[PDB]
Amino acid sequence: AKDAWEIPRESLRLEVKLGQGCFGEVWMGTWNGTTRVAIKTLAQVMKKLRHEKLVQLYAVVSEPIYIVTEYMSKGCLLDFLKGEMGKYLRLPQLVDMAAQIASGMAYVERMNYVHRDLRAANILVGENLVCKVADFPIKWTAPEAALYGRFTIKSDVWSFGILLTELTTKGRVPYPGMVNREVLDQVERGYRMPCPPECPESLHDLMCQCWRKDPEERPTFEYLQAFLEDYFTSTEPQYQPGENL
Ligand SMILES: */C(=C\C(=O)Nc1ccc2ncnc(Nc3cccc(Br)c3)c2c1)CN(C)C
Repeated sequence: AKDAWEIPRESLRLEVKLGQGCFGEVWMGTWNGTTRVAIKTLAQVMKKLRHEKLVQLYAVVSEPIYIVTEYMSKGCLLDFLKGEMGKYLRLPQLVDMAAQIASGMAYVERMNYVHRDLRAANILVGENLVCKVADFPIKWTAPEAALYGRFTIKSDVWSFGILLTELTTKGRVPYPGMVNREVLDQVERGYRMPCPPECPESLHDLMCQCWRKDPEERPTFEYLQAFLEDYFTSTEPQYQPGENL
């Protein structure tokens, strides 16, 4: 027995793939004739969480199950960072993107939820470089969580630390040249990725706070949000552009 989020699949006109997908595809489409949407083919969580910086549920169906959402016209952030449009992104654009993800996650945090898979592949980009957390392999995963399954908001904070290296390197894979075993052994031994090229020390220190061994010493998303929003006045007021950041 359905709820009010439910729709008939007859209301959905699928168009383009985006797309597959381990558990299933992602399509661009139309809903009720007027409305451009995205449709994940093969949500309970997505019903209860409503925020500006989180991908917005529109509707759901049932086999074949559809999840219908607000459409993000610029695609996933990984691909945006890797692609044509940025080679020209600089630190102020990338820190503001960071601020927005932090804002969505400060919300997740306030609501006592956990994401579990926070990384640039799971951030979606829309018009005006708006970024939204979507879609609630260990290079992004906090040690206590990759090993003992201890997933909390503080393991999300760690992941956000890694997303920050994706931002500053235009979407390069973390721990370059290291296989998941070598990452896991080295991180346990207290290794952390070094300060990326041109990346200010104050931003890399922030990364290091997110990668504290002890989950409870990692900052909150609320602090992250506030630090990143205020960055260019309070932290780096003498920032000058460089070759890449
Ligand atoms: C980039 C992958 C990608 O996800 N493309 C993509 C573009 C636009 C878009 N808009 C809205 N929603 C999604 N995903 C979605 C649909 C339904 C439920 C959820 Br939760 C999320 C969407 C996806 C390719 N790269 C390899 C990651």
